[PDB]
Amino acid sequence: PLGSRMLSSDELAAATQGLSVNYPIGLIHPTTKENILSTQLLEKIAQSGLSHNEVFLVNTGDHWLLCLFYKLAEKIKCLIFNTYYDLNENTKQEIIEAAKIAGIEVNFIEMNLQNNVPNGCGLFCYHTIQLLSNAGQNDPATTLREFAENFLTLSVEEQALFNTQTRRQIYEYSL
Repeated sequence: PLGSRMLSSDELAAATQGLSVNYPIGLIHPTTKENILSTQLLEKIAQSGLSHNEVFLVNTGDHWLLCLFYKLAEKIKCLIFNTYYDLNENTKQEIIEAAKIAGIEVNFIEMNLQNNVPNGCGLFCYHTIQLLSNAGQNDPATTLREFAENFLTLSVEEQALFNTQTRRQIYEYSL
């Protein structure tokens, strides 16, 4: 079903690389059980450097997480945007471990917005990245928070409308 389709890495990448946003990754590698987010960040610090806004799209199994690393101003801060059920504490501290490498408290923003947007984790990632790019110098923690709160105030018909419109734009990048 296209209406409840979970976005893959390539499908999410094609949309997010369309106009610093890193390629979508899995949090923990299945076989070697390494923290890919930690390894990716470490690799970054040794090469050129971390942008003023580092965006990671991290998959923790069924979640697409918006992971933002940003400086404000002398202190770098970490931001986790979850649009589904609350992450278990195990998954959380794998992110905290990666946050420390970036040079960091880890701000987990967790609000379930997918009651009417099935597997919409990738959809909110695509949409909020556009928000953060239109927000500029605005505090990203309050950009995403007020967006999620306002999204819950919408009716089912409006939420479902967001679901089909966003998917029609995202699917275009993969075609």
